[PDB]
Amino acid sequence: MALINPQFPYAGPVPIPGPAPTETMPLLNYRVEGRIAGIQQARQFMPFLQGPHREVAEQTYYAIGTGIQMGQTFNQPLINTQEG
Amino acid sequence: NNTAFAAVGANPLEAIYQGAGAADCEFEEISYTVYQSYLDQLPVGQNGY
Repeated sequence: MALINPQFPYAGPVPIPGPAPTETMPLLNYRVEGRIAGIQQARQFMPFLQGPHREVAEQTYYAIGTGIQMGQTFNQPLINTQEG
Repeated sequence: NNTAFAAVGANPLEAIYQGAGAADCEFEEISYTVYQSYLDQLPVGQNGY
């Protein structure tokens, strides 16, 4: 967006020496076929386990029984003959 | 030193000093300073300047 100087104008570009025209043109680089080499193993001996863990520990229980329940020799009360 | 010091009898047209001792005169320094006076902030129409 330059302003044209009317007192000192200039013309378009003139030819100048050039950079040997084939040396600015590249070759198209020619890929050969390739292979991810080797026979891959199916599994890996991992350093960490792959499953979930638990944040807190919960107390577990198992039921037990008591035993054969016996009789008893109670201390027996007195007879309510109007004193009680 | 060959222009500015004319002897007694020499042409003083382009000299600066003239006298009987003008043979042994010498410049020491000359300084110049150039200032350009121009106009900026030029008006611009729809067809340029």
